[PDB]
Amino acid sequence: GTGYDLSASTFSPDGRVFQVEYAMKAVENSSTAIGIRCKDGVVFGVEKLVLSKLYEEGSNKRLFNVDRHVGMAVAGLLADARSLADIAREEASNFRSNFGYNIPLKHLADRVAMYVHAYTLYSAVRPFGCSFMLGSYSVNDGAQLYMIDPSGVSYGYWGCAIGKARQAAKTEIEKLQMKEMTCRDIVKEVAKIIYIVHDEVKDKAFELELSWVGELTNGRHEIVPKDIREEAEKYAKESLKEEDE
Amino acid sequence: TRSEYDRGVNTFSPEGRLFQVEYAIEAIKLGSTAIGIQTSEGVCLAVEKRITSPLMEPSSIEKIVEIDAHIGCAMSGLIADAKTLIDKARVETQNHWFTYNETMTVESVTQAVSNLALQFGEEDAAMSRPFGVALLFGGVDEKGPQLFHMDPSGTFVQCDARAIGSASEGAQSSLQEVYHKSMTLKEAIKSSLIILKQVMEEKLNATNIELATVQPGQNFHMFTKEELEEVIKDI
Amino acid sequence: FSPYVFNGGTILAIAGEDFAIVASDTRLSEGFSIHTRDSPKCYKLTDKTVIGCSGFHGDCLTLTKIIEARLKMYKHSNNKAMTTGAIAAMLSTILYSRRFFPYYVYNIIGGLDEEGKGAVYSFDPVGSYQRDSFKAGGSASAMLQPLLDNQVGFKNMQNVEHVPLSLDRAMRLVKDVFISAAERDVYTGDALRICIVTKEGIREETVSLRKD
Amino acid sequence: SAGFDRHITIFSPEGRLYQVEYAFKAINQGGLTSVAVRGKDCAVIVTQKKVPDKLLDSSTVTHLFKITENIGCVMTGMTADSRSQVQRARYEAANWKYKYGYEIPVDMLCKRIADISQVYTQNAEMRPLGCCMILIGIDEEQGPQVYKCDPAGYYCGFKATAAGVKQTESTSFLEKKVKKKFDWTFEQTVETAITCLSTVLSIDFKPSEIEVGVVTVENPKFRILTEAEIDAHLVALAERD
Amino acid sequence: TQNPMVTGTSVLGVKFEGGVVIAADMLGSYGSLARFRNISRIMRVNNSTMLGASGDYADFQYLKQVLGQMVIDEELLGDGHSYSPRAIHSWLTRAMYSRRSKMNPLWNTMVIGGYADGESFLGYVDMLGVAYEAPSLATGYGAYLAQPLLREVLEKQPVLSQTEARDLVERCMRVLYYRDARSYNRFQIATVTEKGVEIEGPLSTETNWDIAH
Amino acid sequence: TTIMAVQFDGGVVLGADSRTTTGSYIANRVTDKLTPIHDRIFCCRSGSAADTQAVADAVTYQLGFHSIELNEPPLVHTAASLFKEMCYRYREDLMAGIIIAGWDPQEGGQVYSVPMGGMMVRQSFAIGGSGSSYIYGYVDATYREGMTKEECLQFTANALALAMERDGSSGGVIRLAAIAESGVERQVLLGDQIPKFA
Amino acid sequence: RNQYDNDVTVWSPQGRIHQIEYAMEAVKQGSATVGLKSKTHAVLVALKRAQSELAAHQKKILHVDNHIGISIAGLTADARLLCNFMRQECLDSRFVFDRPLPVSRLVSLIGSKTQIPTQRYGRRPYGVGLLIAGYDDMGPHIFQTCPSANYFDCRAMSIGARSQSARTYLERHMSEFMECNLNELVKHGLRALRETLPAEQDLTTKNVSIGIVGKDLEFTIYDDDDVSPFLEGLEER
Amino acid sequence: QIHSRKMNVSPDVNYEELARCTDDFNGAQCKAVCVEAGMIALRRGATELTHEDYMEGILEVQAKKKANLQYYA
Repeated sequence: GTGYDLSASTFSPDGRVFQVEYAMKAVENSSTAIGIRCKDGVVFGVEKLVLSKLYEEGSNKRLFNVDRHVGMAVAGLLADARSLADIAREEASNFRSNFGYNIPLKHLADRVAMYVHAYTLYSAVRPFGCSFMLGSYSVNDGAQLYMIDPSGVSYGYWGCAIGKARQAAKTEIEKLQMKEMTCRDIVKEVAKIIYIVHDEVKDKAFELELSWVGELTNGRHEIVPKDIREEAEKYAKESLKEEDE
Repeated sequence: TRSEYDRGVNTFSPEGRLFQVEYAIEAIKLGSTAIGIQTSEGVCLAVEKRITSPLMEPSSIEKIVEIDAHIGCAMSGLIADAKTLIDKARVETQNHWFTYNETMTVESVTQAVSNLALQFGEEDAAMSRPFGVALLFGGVDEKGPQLFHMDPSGTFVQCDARAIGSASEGAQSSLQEVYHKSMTLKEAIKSSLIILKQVMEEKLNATNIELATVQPGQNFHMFTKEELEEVIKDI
Repeated sequence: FSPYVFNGGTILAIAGEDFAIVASDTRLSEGFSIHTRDSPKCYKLTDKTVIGCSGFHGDCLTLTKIIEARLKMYKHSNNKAMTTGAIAAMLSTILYSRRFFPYYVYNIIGGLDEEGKGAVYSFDPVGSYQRDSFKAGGSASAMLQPLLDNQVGFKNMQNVEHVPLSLDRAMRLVKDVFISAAERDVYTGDALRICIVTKEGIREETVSLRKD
Repeated sequence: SAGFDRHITIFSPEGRLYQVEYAFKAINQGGLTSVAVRGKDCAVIVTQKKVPDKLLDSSTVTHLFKITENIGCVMTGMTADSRSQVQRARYEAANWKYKYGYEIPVDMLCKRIADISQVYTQNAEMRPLGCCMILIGIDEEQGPQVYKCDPAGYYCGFKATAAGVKQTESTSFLEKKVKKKFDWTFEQTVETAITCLSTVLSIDFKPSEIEVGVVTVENPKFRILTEAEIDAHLVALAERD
Repeated sequence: TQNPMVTGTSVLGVKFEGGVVIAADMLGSYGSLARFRNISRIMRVNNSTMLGASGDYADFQYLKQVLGQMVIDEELLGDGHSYSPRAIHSWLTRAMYSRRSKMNPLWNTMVIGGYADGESFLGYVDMLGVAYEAPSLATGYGAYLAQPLLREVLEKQPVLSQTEARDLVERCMRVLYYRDARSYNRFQIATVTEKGVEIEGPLSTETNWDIAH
Repeated sequence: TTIMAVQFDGGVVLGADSRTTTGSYIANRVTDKLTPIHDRIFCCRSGSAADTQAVADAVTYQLGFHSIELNEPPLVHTAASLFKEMCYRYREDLMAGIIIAGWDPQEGGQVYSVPMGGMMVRQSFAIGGSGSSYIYGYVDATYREGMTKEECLQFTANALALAMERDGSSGGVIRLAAIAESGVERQVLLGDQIPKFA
Repeated sequence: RNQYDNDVTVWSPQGRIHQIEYAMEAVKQGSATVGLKSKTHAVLVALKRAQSELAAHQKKILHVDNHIGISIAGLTADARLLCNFMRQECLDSRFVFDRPLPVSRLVSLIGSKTQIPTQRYGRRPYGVGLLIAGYDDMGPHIFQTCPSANYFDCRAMSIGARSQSARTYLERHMSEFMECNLNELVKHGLRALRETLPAEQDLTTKNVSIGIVGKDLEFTIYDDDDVSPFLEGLEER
Repeated sequence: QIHSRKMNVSPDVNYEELARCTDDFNGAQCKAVCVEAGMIALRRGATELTHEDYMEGILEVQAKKKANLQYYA
């Protein structure tokens, strides 16, 4: 082996810590989670993989509610993802307890990024093996969407995609006028993009998990209703047939 | 290949095995054999004492010890770990009596000792390796006579008859052949001594064995020289 | 800031050859206010044991919850429900655990022992322990226990048959003593709960008392 | 000598800290470059700004941070380490103002950060986070000040410095430009910094692919120049050069 | 909280047949001074639970913050489970008793109203840890002069409808403002029913002073 | 002492007397009760000077760090919340009552009053200090919704003048601070600029 | 490998973490257990092993608070530790909140607790897989937890050595579930264990444990002669 | 599937689970897994191969043995 890739506290003779890169490799092996920031909201879509017909519907949710007004879409080791969701929930709770108002998403992203960097600093713990996205909307700050990765970088975004099909998802997102779309249509676009990037002969089973947080929810993140998800799924299948034609 | 997987008690092997627990269980065999038999009339313990030389008075090899007035322990493995677990059992029985004002059941005391034994590297108990000692708690409680076997991994289970120690594999077969539920305590003593004489390289006579019994009634009794000779007369 | 308040309360327990009666007034005040009328002071720890707790109501509730939790822990640890004697000893230990901040609660456990006969244990707040034959506690215990002494112990009545008290007679004794209690003790009154513990199980019987 | 290489606390037989040197290599790993120059009465930091996607919010993407009201920094290296060290610098400045009642001097904040880094270089608890911090501020008695806080505890003060991939080229260019009339004005300093970056990178800058922060004696508050100001500087100075 | 600085006043709760209705002044008194008058001493814990405190308003605010954060965490979980009125009552009782035993009491006396599973719940978590489920509660100095009316009405008619329950709470708050030195003629009525919790603004009593002249 | 705050559309005016007694002797007679928390948020302090000053300095530190980290101006609610957390936590050690008034872009012109204890109540006009009661009743009648900056300044000046006149522990000069979008304008009424009988 | 699987703290150069996989292998050294659920019941059924014909059969169903039971497959030490933790959590919830702890929240607590070891070098991942059967006011639940700290809400699942036979049977027959009487439900579980059993072997009262929870039925464990009404009714192959 | 095509492999085998259990087998090792499954089915007088026979095939291919280790529930 390299000899410098054990422990996240060792710099290779290039300035590279390889444990963080291996964590990034681990996240770049999972299902695809995308998120698009429309003008009046943010929509997360995830192509959850039903790994067995035994699991009930809604098992292994990769869309968490990290505080009432903020949604989280994870991609990678789901155990680490749940732990990070708990960490972010605790950070938002502490913010609301101390300062007395809903945590700004920029600040929440920075806090969780600092936590992930804490775990990538040391040799007694391994870097978090998952990426995730934090989305929210409020009247006084506007729709926001951030992405955090195992190395702990918290760049903002207009459209993001993490997982196996990230490059294809970004390519299919660039061809969208997100800055002037509304939630009711960006949800359908999210479903279409997820269906296009999904691989049927490799991943077999599939379930689309959608959520939005936007003006039409009063800044309250929630799972997209049943009828809306059904209509978006129907539109995505029709669009798949159209693209095939 | 078991060189990167059996150097620590908190490292799994590709098969999912704790080789250090395996090795403690192996260290069990280095002790002298001990046969316990559970019967409707009580429970019997009979152990091969292994006097290395004279001048070591017999009441220093404690293979059979007393836990409360209604349990005995037949031990096999490291003497130090044996002492630790026996002390834990005694203190736990006394604590349960102090709190609830009753006698701890054999199953419950074995469970407490096993609970102590589980904590190999669990960083909140301090022991760092499995206790290399296997125990037979034979006692009497409200459920009638019972005998329980505990091993280094902390696993315990009742046993209508069991044999631990060096001659465990070769004596449990004899126990299987000879044991039946409708057996009296005298029959159990005779059969256990017969198996011990079978599996011992030394001759069975007076010393080099210990025998004890816990019955629904009189407390845990360790047969002295007179009783040992009387039984050995016509084992 | 006094951390104790006397909520008032009267409990009574009578052992017997094959039964154990544990009864309690339902009134629960906070001084000179009757406040609540419901919430009797007898809890069914297990199908063979009922505990009556009187005094500070917060301590009564917390101690009852602790007893229930410890019963569950014992059940998980020993694969068998606690006997009444074991419950009494464990409760003595629990009460003495807070020896320097005592549970302001008088306890009377009543139930069937292992042999199957009645058994009543009485505790003081610090954790004293005694297997009485019949005991009263709370506010009206002063005017209740004497009559139990008279009619179950046949005290001061020479030349009398010492017939074991039947369940019906014991119930009548309890009801009469609690009627007199509701009359003389302002705390006592306002409905009466009776828990009869026997091999069949625990029977709950309620008797109307003076409403005031 | 490769055995003395996997531990931050092991001296090479000739007395070298290979893990610290590797932290410097990590500085030279973000691809970006940064330059800083101080005039008579101003200090300027300019950083290459890469936004290689239309979906990435350029407003959030940045390497210029306001450590306090009157101190700014440009960070180069790993982004997570950069932001962690920026938070540490803000916390230290706040503590200084709380304890001593006056704003932290830039040199003092640099010494504090350098000491924090030296602690990690000495003990073996963390890795030396691989980022380089260039701080600028206005000191009431000294004037404009530019400093570095490399990840080994070295924090010398600078007339003009650079960090990142092309630090050597930028250093040579600034040496040449400072041997001749080091006395620079605000516009001249911005010219020198932007020209240094452009020449070392072998590219002419769009108003967006560059980020400039400035402090001046007249206005001693760290200001990040807007797109209009950057474009004005580029066009006017390229025209009148 | 050894000393209560700015205290509320009596809080009432009545078991409407299809819900629970509680009433509480908006006055936060500081000794013998009104001080803050436009403060609501009633909280909407969740869709089917509501709280009313009659003690130190700072302690009530702290408990409101804690309960709201707990409910927010539960909703974040969003697994179809909601804190019952009884569960909130038990948690509040445990918190109050724990701080009592710690000798750092929360100087609050709180009515917990709720309507879950078609069952109306009303509890009386006090400062020390005493917890109840009475049909009607009048915490504070209003116990003496409010519980009698509620009890007599309930005994003459155990089941109360919306209109009569509202009228009864209005008359009880009327008597409270009449003969409670630390009361105020501006009280909130919070009603929890199957449709949710509604707090009906700054209601006022139509006091009749010619009765005694 | 006496401190007051009045809210007007788009801003808020704070006012405070300048007496600091240590019994019946004025240790400081030009004390500056008003303290600038961040830039626009101000706190008027009352109670023990040591506790109030320590709390104000700690809150200034916390709010400055918070605002720098957020890259946004702080909220008056956030500042008053920090004050509330500290005061409520250390109820038993802090003999301090504070009035946090200021302006922020979202909810400009805010006045919260954290009295003894840990309360948290917004008010159109807030009053605190030993001499509060008198002017408290007086403002109950004088206040009218819809005042402008000048009317609020005169209102605060007259109120504090009454409190100083009728309170032994309050007296000296009257310090006013008007906060709004433009910033903070602080002034002092020394001996004659302050009303004589009203 | 050979330097990337010594501890849980090292990522292999493939985005793969090896000691967690080794614990997930350890889960297969246990014995077969099948959990499943109707619309008003939840049933765990476990194939108890035997260390000798004299020693009794190791218990595999443990009793968490009245509305929850657990079936274990893997290290018995970790089984004991997790059972104790679950019991303590349920007791704490029933003490603070006077109501049973929701199963979906108990499993979240278990997931966090079991994930903590999978990231820090102070211990090994809990080498025990769990089938948690419970009944909260929402409805009967069957959950699976694996040493990786991942939990799945399963309508019917199986774990242990020789598990795929039972899993295939469950996949084939799960359409029948929900609208089943308790007897039929237990029979389906027993059929699943029969499928995982070697052909010559068969389900006997000695080696079968059956835990049942559901509406108006607090978690009850049937062992020894208690399973006779189930095995006796069960049809033969 | 390729190397088990010409056998009596029961439909219930789960080749996805087998691929999960392999963990860095060659194609030669996968063929050997199929062959050893066939031999194990020939033992115990089996008319069809079964998933458990396949598991024993992986075990024999790795040369490892399966034992009921006593410290496992």
